[PDB]
Amino acid sequence: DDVQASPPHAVTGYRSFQLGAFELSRDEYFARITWPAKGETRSHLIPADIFLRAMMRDVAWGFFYGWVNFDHVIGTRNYYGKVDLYAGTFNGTLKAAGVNYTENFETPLIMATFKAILRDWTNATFDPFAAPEETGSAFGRKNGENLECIERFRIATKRMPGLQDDSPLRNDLPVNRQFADVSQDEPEVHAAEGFEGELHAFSLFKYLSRSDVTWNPSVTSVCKASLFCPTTEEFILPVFHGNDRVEWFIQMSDEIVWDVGDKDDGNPRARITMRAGDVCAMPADIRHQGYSTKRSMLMVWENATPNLPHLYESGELKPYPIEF
Amino acid sequence: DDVQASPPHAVTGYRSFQLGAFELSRDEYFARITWPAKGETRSHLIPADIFLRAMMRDVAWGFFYGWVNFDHVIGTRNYYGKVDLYAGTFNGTLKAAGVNYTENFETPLIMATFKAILRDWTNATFDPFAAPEETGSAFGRKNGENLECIERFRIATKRMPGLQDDSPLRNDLPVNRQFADVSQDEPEVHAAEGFEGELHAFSLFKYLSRSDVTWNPSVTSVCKASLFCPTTEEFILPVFHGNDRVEWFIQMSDEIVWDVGDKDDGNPRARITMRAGDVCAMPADIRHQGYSTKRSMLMVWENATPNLPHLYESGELKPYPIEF
Amino acid sequence: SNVAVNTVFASLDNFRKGTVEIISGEARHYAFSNIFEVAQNSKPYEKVVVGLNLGYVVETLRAEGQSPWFTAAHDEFAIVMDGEVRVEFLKLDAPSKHGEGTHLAGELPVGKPMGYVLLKRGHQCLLPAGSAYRFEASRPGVILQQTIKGPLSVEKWAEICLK
Amino acid sequence: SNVAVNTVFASLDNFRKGTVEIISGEARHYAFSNIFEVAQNSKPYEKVVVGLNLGYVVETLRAEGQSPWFTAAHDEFAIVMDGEVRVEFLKLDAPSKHGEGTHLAGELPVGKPMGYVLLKRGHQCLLPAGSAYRFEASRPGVILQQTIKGPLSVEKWAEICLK
Ligand SMILES: N#Cc1ccc(O)cc1
Ligand SMILES: N#Cc1ccc(O)cc1
Repeated sequence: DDVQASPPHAVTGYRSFQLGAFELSRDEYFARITWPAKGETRSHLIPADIFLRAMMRDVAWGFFYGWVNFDHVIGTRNYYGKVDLYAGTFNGTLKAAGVNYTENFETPLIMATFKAILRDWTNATFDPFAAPEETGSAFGRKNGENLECIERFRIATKRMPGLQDDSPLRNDLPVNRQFADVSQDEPEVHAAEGFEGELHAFSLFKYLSRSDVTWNPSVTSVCKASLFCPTTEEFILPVFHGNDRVEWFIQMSDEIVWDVGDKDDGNPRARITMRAGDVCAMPADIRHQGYSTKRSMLMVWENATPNLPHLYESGELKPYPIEF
Repeated sequence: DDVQASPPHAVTGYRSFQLGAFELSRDEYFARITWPAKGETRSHLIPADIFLRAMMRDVAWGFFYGWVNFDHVIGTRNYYGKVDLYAGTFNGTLKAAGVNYTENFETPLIMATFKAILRDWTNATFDPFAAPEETGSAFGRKNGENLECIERFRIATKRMPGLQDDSPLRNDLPVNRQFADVSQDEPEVHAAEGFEGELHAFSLFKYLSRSDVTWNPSVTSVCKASLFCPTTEEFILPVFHGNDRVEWFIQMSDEIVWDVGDKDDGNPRARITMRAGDVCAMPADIRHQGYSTKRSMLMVWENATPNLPHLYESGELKPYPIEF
Repeated sequence: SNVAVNTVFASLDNFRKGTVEIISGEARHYAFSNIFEVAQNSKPYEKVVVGLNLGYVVETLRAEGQSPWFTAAHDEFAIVMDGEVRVEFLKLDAPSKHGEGTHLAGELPVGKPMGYVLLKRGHQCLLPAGSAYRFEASRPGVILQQTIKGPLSVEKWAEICLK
Repeated sequence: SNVAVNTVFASLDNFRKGTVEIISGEARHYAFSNIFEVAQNSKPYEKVVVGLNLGYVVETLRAEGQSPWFTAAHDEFAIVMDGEVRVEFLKLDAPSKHGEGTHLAGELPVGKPMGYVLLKRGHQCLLPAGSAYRFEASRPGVILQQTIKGPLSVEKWAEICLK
């Protein structure tokens, strides 16, 4: 859809953007969001690096599921064809004071606007998909582009990586510095005569060790609706996520810490430390955010069944998966 | 006092510290604080850069006035001889949940511990007093020290800078890049013979223009207990200050935006944008944090009369200074 | 000074279960287990469900010795999380065409041999639909299997998850 | 593209007041004002209070022409925020020994001249206790004075603050 964008700003070098009643602009340090509420224009600042990492995830994930929060004021709720953009709406205090605003959007329009924002606000010196130790600053005046980091083209996984008609392995990528000790050996495949290329196996740890992005579940095996979506996590999950289905985490290397709270209240429910080999169900009625000091291998196990929202709303699926 | 420190960690290179029931440690990305509440150990991660900047202020200001909040969990409260260290106690939700804890310390013991933490946790690469654009990373493993930055010292103002035996001027300091356009002209002092050095005047703007730290109110004129404490602000005030008395801000250059919240809740109350020449009272019952895109010049006006807090605590004085 | 990189992997011989710290509610809700503890306390090749989502399963297998021949009507996948497994593949003459979940293929499956794969830790292979496959393990290891709840899947949540 | 640095200062001829957005509460309690707007709407050297803290005050004065002679029992301070102001000093033979706040020193103050100081924008001078002093401005200017509430201090909060 048609993006509403201004001329580059005379001082900062950046364009402001309009999306329905929202105004998005950035300066040398902050993204700034404005919106109407009770007759006045309301504003909110978010540090530009925090903002960009968050929007980068929202764009790469296609708005994910449930509530993707940039911070405790700004967020989106994917409605699977339409996406709500909200400010303070899911914030007890702002909501009670009636200074919040929400507006609904056809996915392609908000997506186009968002891609355009990343393009414009991401300088050549900053990669929104990387951990801080891996990249430069998002701060300062407009200064080049980083298309290569924000437009990562990916062949979708049909079955498994490495298959001929499928998503490629990563032998042409450097091992990340925090996985430099991980074996790079491939499994041995021994095809019986007349069966060359009928058997398939690759090194998942090697494949992960060569991941060039953080907090990005990517499909590595497909069993009907069941998807294995491993990802390498460093620093902090760039958003806090409000769930709308049960999620499963299997921690494969190192450790991650999850703050788990009330989707609406924000009230603490649990603090989960996941170590190598741990398996955890994240319930459909919480929100959470992860912390991973060392780049670690996390398996996110997804379920791509279309009527999930119906199942949870109906009561066919409880907020937590297992009674025992 | 006698700090309780561990040996350096075999991997991170950092020491950990014990202050009463509080344990304070850091790794490559996060400072970690644990404490007892509701029959168990509770924990909280804060990015090492954010933590160090806040700790730096609390130590330079000798714990300041009232509440100094590192973030929405950890903070200290000055009793002017004794200091509380807390986790969650001034967060309405955490307190409601009963996971908060407060412990009381003699000022010398906590100050010695905080100074040791600052010294142990600040790498040669990181200036906890500067803006993010003025310094490097606080992340990674132990790597040198930055005594020159964490152990700044300048003479306390007695009456006014530039006077005999008083606090110095800054003619020996470079003009900060973001004040490069500020006049360096002094005022003309024409003394009448027999009266040399009896008249005193300097360029406050020149003075601030050469300030080598951010968010650090510093006395430039003393009128009984009335103190003028200007400072140069960039990025975000590294803490949320909770008032124990009334203060006033006078914006002298550019702009700063203040989030104003409840002192005891942390709950939003107002958003104040202060432009050049603006004058604002910050009531004794709020907390606040500022945002300044360009390094700006701010006058912070304090009343240093002793025992003021009791008058506010008791209700004898209203939280706001003036009825009209 | 220390510049070493240590990617911590666990094993049957050496693992440390994480922790669920409850502030409010019940640890039950998080179905929290650890695949190494699980394999450590299970029979060889018992397919222990450690994740269940609308009938899709993640199973943990203790690889020790030689498994039964397995088969399914749809694709499955195996990740070797510890040890070293050899996987033998037969292309069945008469593959299961309908149904879900791994099934016993029988003592002597009828079909051409396709070959085998040698999986070490961190390695993944496809278990193609309409094939029979068998696991070989000289030393105790751990296999993660992605599949669908079937006749062989064992549920024992109260035994394996925090409560 | 742009690498210029423009430190924004305001003046009588050019000023833009900020804003108080309320979520819960009253703008009133912030006593929010702008010194340049206050000087623009005030008599010459009318000591307008823009800050009050339990007896201590910050006064805004519109510098235009010559002020009366002022004096006080305790130190005071002036900062020039707009224009040029020349401050004359007089070491009185009989300084005020008691009381607070700036008082009128009279038409013909008795004492030895001490000299003068020239204050442009951003300059600050000491107004030493027991001296008398006065301001001279060819061009309209603005002075901030740090002192104590006295007989000259003018309060007009409902006029200068956001309601
Ligand atoms: N929820 C959620 C989530 C998203 C990305 C990721 O890498 C891990 C967890
Ligand atoms: N209150 C308060 C405060 C503390 C430091 C600073 O730079 C500005 C305001």
